[PDB]
Amino acid sequence: TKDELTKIMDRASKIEQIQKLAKYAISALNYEDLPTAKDELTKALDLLNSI
Amino acid sequence: DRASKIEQIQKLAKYAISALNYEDLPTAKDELTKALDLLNSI
Amino acid sequence: DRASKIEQIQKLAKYAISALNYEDLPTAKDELTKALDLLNSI
Amino acid sequence: DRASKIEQIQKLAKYAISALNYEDLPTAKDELTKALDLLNSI
Amino acid sequence: ALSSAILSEKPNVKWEDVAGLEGAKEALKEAVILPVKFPHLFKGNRKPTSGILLYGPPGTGKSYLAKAVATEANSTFFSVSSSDLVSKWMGESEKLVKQLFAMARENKPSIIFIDEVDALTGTRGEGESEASRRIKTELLVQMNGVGNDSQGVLVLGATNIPWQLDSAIRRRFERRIYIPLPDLAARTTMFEINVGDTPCVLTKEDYRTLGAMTEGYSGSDIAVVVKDALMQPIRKIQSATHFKDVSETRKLTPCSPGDDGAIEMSWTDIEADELKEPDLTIKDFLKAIKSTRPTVNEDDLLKQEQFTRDFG
Amino acid sequence: LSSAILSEKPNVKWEDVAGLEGAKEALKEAVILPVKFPHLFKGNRKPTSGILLYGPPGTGKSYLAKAVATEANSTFFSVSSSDLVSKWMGESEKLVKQLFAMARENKPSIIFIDEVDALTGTRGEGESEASRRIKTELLVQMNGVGNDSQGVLVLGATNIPWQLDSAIRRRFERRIYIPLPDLAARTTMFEINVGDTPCVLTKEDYRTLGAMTEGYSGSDIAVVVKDALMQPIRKIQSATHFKDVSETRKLTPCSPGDDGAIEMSWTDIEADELKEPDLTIKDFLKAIKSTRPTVNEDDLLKQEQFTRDFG
Ligand SMILES: Nc1ncnc2c1ncn2[C@@H]1O[C@H](COP(=O)(O)OP(=O)(O)O)[C@@H](O)[C@H]1O
Ligand SMILES: Nc1ncnc2c1ncn2[C@@H]1O[C@H](COP(=O)(O)OP(=O)(O)O)[C@@H](O)[C@H]1O
Ligand code: BEF
Ligand code: BEF
Ligand SMILES: [Mg+2]
Ligand SMILES: [Mg+2]
Repeated sequence: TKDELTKIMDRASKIEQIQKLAKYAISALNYEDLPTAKDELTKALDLLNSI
Repeated sequence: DRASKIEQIQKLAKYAISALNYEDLPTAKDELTKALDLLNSI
Repeated sequence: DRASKIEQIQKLAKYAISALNYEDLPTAKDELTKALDLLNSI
Repeated sequence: DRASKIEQIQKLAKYAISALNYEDLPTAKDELTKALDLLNSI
Repeated sequence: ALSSAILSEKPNVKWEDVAGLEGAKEALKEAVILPVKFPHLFKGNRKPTSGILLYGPPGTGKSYLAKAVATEANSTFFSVSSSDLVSKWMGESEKLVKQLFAMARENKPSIIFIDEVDALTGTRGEGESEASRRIKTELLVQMNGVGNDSQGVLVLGATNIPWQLDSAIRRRFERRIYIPLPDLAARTTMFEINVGDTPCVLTKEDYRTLGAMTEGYSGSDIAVVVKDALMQPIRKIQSATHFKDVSETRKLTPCSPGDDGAIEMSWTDIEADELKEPDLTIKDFLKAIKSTRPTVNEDDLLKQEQFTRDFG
Repeated sequence: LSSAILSEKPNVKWEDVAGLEGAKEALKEAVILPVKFPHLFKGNRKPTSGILLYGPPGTGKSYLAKAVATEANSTFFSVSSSDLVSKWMGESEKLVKQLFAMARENKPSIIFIDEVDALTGTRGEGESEASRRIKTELLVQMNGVGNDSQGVLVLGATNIPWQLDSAIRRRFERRIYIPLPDLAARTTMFEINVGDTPCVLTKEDYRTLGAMTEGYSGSDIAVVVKDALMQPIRKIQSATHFKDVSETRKLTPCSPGDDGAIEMSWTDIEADELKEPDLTIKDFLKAIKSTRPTVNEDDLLKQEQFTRDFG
């Protein structure tokens, strides 16, 4: 129960990070910065598979 | 287009975020993808 | 039952407490027991 | 001691009661025990 | 004819709404209910308590317990801060105290509450011992009057700083009670009270998991994590794009992009009432737990264990 | 009857504030959501009563209070430490009582207090009578026996939150740290503070600016934009020589010997009919070389201490 409870906390943390990276990607396209975007929108996706 | 394609990625990446607010990984892994592919279509 | 068995242990463990307020170890050692056995009966 | 041992059983048997208010049988079966053993230690 | 401003209306909070406090609950039931319901027991040698102090760290439930006594009083509940006692010129600073206990005895049976008694007392030099030593002295006489008027009034004192309280007023408040931080079960109880009529999602042992997660809060900390928990579904209503009908004629709630009946809209688009908020989930609770670390500090708890360990 | 009331009408939009989406969220749900949706707040669900803001100087705290003051549509009171502390003995405290009293009379309302550190600090016996009496009335009058804690709202600001006492720290039940702005927020403040002035750069050039300006405050941005707006006056009145360009005559500073370069001084030139060269990137970088960051980093370590605990 203790280990599963922490796993829930940990997955919640990863989801927060994925959403953060997406927000940062969006913010980046507001300067047409495709570089940053294609990267954060990726570091994020890979991590949603790491879930 | 383009000025819009760049606008639709954000539209996607938002929905994706909004989706993770229900832990819906399915939708997410998809929109965050339809979006990325499109940033390469740029 | 059960929802009640769990309620009767408390009923016991109270009487037991109330009993020690007169140093009555006899009653106590008994109710605090009839109670415990029952928590195993759960 | 004793005047206190008799006071700590009650302290236990209370926690035990308080514990069953969350159906926590584990804690209960324990405190209701640490208590009983001690009433025999009297 | 220089009367004051008092309490008349009582703020409705129930007696069961508080948690812990069993010594204070015992002392106030025997100090309030027992004189009125059983006046024949208190006679001769057996006399009611005259001075009761509450103290402790901030937000352990002192003034809220005073609210509970105020609702459950059925008596003329006066209440005064340090404002209404300290007057302008020279004389009304003290005669108003005299009229306060005077009219308090006129409306007997009655209860008097003074919050933050350290603002009443406190001497350092000549300026602190001027126009506060007088009012303090009148309190000293008017609560030396236990041999004068034993029955009738009761003075309830509250503070957060009991060591700066002077020893004479410490003797005036003859039965003082420390109010600690609450434990697991009391915070489980305050969770189950402060959820109220809102449809929750959890069970009792889940509230036990909450109280286990929240080791060492105050009552205000509980009030604001429950408050934030009552703000999270409206944050879901404001958040994203997309709602959905569920189920008395149309009712829509926020859902992820692309779902069973997922229309795309904003809360603004949706009709009065016909909104459905998300039921409180443990995730909103745990997010609110991660939102606010405890307020009180543990060295202040060491000073409460100092004054409590001595005078409690 | 004292009646030391004051309130006013400023003008600051939401979106002129950069970053701070947690504070924007908390103040929209603390201001707009009670007024627009009063039916959601009923019974157990109650609005927030005490909100604290804190951080290093110039991260946008009082300007955010300006934005709430414009976007309030409520009786916005505001009081410093001046109007509370009175002369004799009694008006120092009864004015606090009348402040929250008339604040509840004009409900729904919002109260802002700037630099609440001048009213706290009960530890020790320094600042004795003013701290105990005035601070005691702030506590009990803020919530107490029969105070209607619903309705009004107490906005606290400070620069020193660790000297704030723990009791008032609990009074301000929802506290928010306001950090230094990041890259994108300072890009936004650049694009806001250029305003209607015809600039020369693009968005990624403002990103180059915010990358160059790592670790400023909002006032630092305001003065490098100010200096950037004060370079063309220096060039239009510098040396000798202006020139016509283009609504009837319009002359700007130009180098000695150029296409239509007359020799004169700004003083020689007619009201209005003088225009300065549009802000350029060099003026920005010159303003970056002009001024350090204001804040110190050990103070940032204390902000990470109080923020890391109580934020
Ligand atoms: N035992 C309790 N049960 C329910 N609510 C409580 C309890 N203790 C404190 N609270 C809540 O916490 C807040 C603080 O209570 P109160 O006695 O006024 O403390 P304080 O005066 O020190 O701020 C109030 O909003 C009250 O509703
Ligand atoms: N995030 C921001 N967005 C816009 N202007 C800002 C921001 N932060 C600071 N400023 C500007 O910098 C100055 C300092 O901000 P201000 O709130 O007045 O600081 P303080 O709270 O310390 O008084 C103000 O004139 C304001 O216009
Ligand atoms: F009554 Be509390 F400690 F403010
Ligand atoms: F001027 Be700010 F409030 F630091
Ligand atoms: Mg109090
Ligand atoms: Mg300021």
